[PDB]
Amino acid sequence: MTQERKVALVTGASRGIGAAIAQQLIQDGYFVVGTATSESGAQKLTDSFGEQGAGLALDVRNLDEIEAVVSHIEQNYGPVLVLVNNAGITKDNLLLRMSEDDWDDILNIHLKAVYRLSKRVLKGMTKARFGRIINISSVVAHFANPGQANYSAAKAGIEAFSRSLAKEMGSRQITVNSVAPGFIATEMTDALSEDIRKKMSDQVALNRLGEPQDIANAVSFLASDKAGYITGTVLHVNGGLYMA
Amino acid sequence: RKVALVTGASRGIGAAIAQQLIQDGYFVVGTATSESGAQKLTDSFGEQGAGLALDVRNLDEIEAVVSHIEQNYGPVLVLVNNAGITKDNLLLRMSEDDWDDILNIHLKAVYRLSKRVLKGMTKARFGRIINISSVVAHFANPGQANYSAAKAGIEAFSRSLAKEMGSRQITVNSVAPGFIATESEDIRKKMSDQVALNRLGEPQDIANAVSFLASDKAGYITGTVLHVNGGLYMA
Amino acid sequence: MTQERKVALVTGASRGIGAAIAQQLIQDGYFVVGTATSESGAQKLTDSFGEQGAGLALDVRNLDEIEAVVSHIEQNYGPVLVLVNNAGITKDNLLLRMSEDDWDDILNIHLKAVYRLSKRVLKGMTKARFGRIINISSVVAHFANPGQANYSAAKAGIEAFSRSLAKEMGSRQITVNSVAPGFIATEMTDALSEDIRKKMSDQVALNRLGEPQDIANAVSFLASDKAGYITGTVLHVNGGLYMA
Amino acid sequence: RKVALVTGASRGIGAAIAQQLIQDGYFVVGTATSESGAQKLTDSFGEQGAGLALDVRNLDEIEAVVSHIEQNYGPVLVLVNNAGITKDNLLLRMSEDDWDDILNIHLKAVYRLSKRVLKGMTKARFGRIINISSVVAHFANPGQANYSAAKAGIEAFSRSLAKEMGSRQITVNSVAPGFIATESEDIRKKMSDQVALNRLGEPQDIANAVSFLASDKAGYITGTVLHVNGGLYMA
Ligand SMILES: NC(=O)C1=CN([C@@H]2O[C@H](COP(=O)(O)OP(=O)(O)OC[C@H]3O[C@@H](n4cnc5c(N)ncnc54)[C@H](OP(=O)(O)O)[C@@H]3O)[C@@H](O)[C@H]2O)C=CC1
Ligand SMILES: NC(=O)C1=CN([C@@H]2O[C@H](COP(=O)(O)OP(=O)(O)OC[C@H]3O[C@@H](n4cnc5c(N)ncnc54)[C@H](OP(=O)(O)O)[C@@H]3O)[C@@H](O)[C@H]2O)C=CC1
Ligand SMILES: NC(=O)C1=CN([C@@H]2O[C@H](COP(=O)(O)OP(=O)(O)OC[C@H]3O[C@@H](n4cnc5c(N)ncnc54)[C@H](OP(=O)(O)O)[C@@H]3O)[C@@H](O)[C@H]2O)C=CC1
Ligand SMILES: NC(=O)C1=CN([C@@H]2O[C@H](COP(=O)(O)OP(=O)(O)OC[C@H]3O[C@@H](n4cnc5c(N)ncnc54)[C@H](OP(=O)(O)O)[C@@H]3O)[C@@H](O)[C@H]2O)C=CC1
Repeated sequence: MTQERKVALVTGASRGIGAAIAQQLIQDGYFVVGTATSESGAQKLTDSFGEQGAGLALDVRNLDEIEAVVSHIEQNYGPVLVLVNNAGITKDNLLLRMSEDDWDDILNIHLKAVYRLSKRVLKGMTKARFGRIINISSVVAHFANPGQANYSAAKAGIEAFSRSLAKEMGSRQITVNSVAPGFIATEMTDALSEDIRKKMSDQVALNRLGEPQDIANAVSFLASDKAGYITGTVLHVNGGLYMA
Repeated sequence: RKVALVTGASRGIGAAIAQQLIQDGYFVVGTATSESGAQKLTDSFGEQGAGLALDVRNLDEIEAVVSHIEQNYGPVLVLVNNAGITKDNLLLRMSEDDWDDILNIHLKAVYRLSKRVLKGMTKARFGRIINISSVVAHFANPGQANYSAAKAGIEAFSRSLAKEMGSRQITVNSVAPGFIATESEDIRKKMSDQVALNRLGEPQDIANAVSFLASDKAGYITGTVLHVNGGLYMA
Repeated sequence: MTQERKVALVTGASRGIGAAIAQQLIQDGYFVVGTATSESGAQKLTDSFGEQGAGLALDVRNLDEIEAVVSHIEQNYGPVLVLVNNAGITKDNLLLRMSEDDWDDILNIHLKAVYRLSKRVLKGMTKARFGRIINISSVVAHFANPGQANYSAAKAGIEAFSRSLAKEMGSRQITVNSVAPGFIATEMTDALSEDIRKKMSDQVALNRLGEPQDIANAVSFLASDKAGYITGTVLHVNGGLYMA
Repeated sequence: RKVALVTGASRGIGAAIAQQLIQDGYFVVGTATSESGAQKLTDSFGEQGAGLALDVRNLDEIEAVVSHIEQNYGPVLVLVNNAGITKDNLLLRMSEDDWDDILNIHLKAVYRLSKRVLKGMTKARFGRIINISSVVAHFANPGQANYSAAKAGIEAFSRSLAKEMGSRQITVNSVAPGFIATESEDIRKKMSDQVALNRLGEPQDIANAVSFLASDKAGYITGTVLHVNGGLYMA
């Protein structure tokens, strides 16, 4: 077999925003490698992507796994020319109850992972004189939320990292951007009550929660030639929940 | 087709926006300051658009133009405020006329045209207002206090209006171009040296950003500034 | 008589924030000219300031009055070396009901006035190689409020103007800054209900409305030598209502 | 007197902050990475402060130092997180150690020390946490991705904590210095050319900003970044 499409890597593609991003990038014409934290989840991704992608197990907290996954992609499918850092979790707590592990795990899964994966894909993107690094941030990197000091610090750090890397890599036509979702309908919000979803949508100028596909549409735009002169920015997709 | 109105569509950014929105499937009314320019617009757009003369400083012309569009083509459901000029000067040499003309052509025009299209957009429960701003509304440039004030005002206006109209599914956004190629060689290099991507942009880059915002792919984006400056300024 | 103190001009000093600013600048050692829209209001200012200031009538919508007032100050008290643009009103309306006059009056009173007064005091500040221009903005130049498109546009324009002028005048050691108040207790908020003031304070991290003196303290800081390396900024004084 | 804790008070910005807070009426505990540096701090502060050795990378030392202050001087009611270093490199040459050390010394230290002082500030219904950031958290600089990420993270941390602690009248703010004179002549001119005020700043400018934020004159300011950069970067 042959693999002639440009390769996109989407971390945490099992569901919701990550799944929508991965499927959209497939529709756009990429060969998409998506990751999950378990081999079973990776196999589910393989099944969903069919012959235009692949699922791989990855814990983004571990440098050896990051390096092994990117090496596998390079050896089997091609250079990673679109990297979407989407994998994440939250470990919320007011600071007085935020443990060392609460802090470290979130910083490692979000910010350190962005540093490690971006560094690891630079050589191939430089070689191609083409690259897209698209980091999933959050509205709370801008509009502070009590109980999420770790998550907010990590996402804001990601945005500043992205500015630095955009400056370092711009001459090679590699763009580095962040997408900041607002209130997006996921399993989590599905689990909330109707009244609380209404409280949330009342804060949104467009008067509704967003959908994973809205984030996918933003990522797809940034990954395309239609955004070749956009780098070092935050693309806010929050329905007017936060305006800058 | 849905009707888009693009002011100052004669050349450069405006012309690229108008042509892209035609490609996207809109019927595009583009405007120029003269009947001759309007006719050239009509000729380029063919059966997918129309050219009209409009000085955006004049409220009567704004109302006549929008009424004409409503009577002949349909409600204005995409409004792109692109028309503009500069009258640069250090503040000590910036006259009342230099200030007022820039504020009127940019900010007042945005107020007047947005107000005039609200009714049709409200009826349709669909709308795109896309205002052309500038990097200098963020990264200040000596000699452009009037232009900078007007564009920043446009961005704040857009946030307020986005809040007012969001429930009706009308989005209001700004696109802020950086250094875009218009026409000065060693100086060009100075400009490109400030850009992370190490080159000047093209009108089509701005057209692509506007096309994105005007489409269903941006239906959950409102009240934002989309910077298209190659890393010249990073927010 | 003699007038040896540096001269500060505070527009709209009759009450609230402007009155607190004017009195604080007097306490700091300035000779303070404050303005009101009527001769009676100007006389009240003269009475409050005593022999360390003066009250003058000024409608900031009129260039001839601006030029006459600054000329009077220069001829009677000294060059305006601290300018605080505080005068203002609101004319709120959703855009569909916002008239041409609603728009124009607000833009003229806020933004055009800042342009005119700043331009008029530049020569004296340049001559002194010292200057402070301090523009009163608003949190709504950042956090959008429906019904205030004119006021928001004007204050945001003022902030951008201030950046431009800061760049133009920095070599002469003239600083140009804005102070953005949040919810400050004034006659207007006094006229609101207790329940609505509680609704407001609930949005504020510090859980209370501010006081005019908080704004005065910010202006006093920026006008002093303790802020000689601060220019082109917005100093937010809103108790955490809006964080940037 | 109320007790202020200033990390990295040996020289420059930290030393200026510590001396200014002494002048303001605080009892200042300043820290250094060695017992000798701590002794020099003790000597300079005299009867208005004390010097202690502290590596902010080590949680045990943080807890021992704050406990010692509580047992000997009083609750820490002003915390200034100033200690830091740089380990610059383009990302392709930035090692895991270069990244981790900077993140730990800046951001992790801010998390740990802020957490450790919350109880005393909550009891007093008074507190000032003032974190030293940098212009490069806003205006990116090649080679400083780690430093930039850490300082931006500190600013977002500060906003979150300001929301958590505001009801108790504890403010949490950042001060972002620009180009501040430390120690390279024609290059100095390049730096000053980027500054609207056309000169490098001094440590005392940063001390003045911190002194303002730590005082009653800033009791309604929380969750902000106070830029002190002479117009190098305008927000
Ligand atoms: N959800 C929302 O409403 C919002 C989300 N965001 C951000 O967008 C992204 C999407 O969030 P969400 O849609 O909630 O994604 P989900 O929480 O729905 O699923 C998260 C994904 O991350 C993966 N993941 C979790 N921990 C690790 C790890 N240690 N190593 C590798 N992969 C891991 C999971 O793998 P597995 O499937 O095996 O668990 C899963 O694929 C996140 O970065 C989040 O911060 C921002 C704003 C709003
Ligand atoms: N060009 C650039 O590099 C950058 C431009 N921008 C902004 O992008 C937009 C496009 O810039 P640019 O392409 O230079 O366009 P201009 O600002 O030069 O605008 C020219 C167009 O506007 C029309 N126009 C001028 N005055 C009026 C008026 N009073 N009423 C109606 N139409 C008027 C002209 O009509 P006619 O053809 O008849 O003269 C022409 O179609 C502007 O808002 C500009 O400020 C932002 C940053 C960079
Ligand atoms: N009040 C608040 O809570 C907030 C206020 N601000 C801003 O801070 C400033 C203070 O607002 P506020 O405290 O309400 O001041 P007030 O509304 O209490 O009084 C306003 C002052 O402005 C003067 N004024 C009004 N129109 C004119 C005019 N055309 N020419 C000259 N002077 C005029 C009045 O003069 P006279 O006394 O003769 O009427 C009065 O002195 C304003 O710029 C406002 O936008 C921002 C955020 C919150
Ligand atoms: N200096 C400048 O131009 C600018 C600096 N900044 C920031 O302002 C702050 C001050 O900068 P600068 O004056 O250069 O200070 P540094 O970043 O050089 O910090 C030096 C001080 O921190 C101490 N320190 C270093 N490592 C540790 C550690 N692991 N644990 C505890 N203390 C430590 C040093 O102790 P010892 O004396 O024992 O070595 C010394 O007191 C920093 O956060 C800096 O990043 C921001 C922008 C501009």
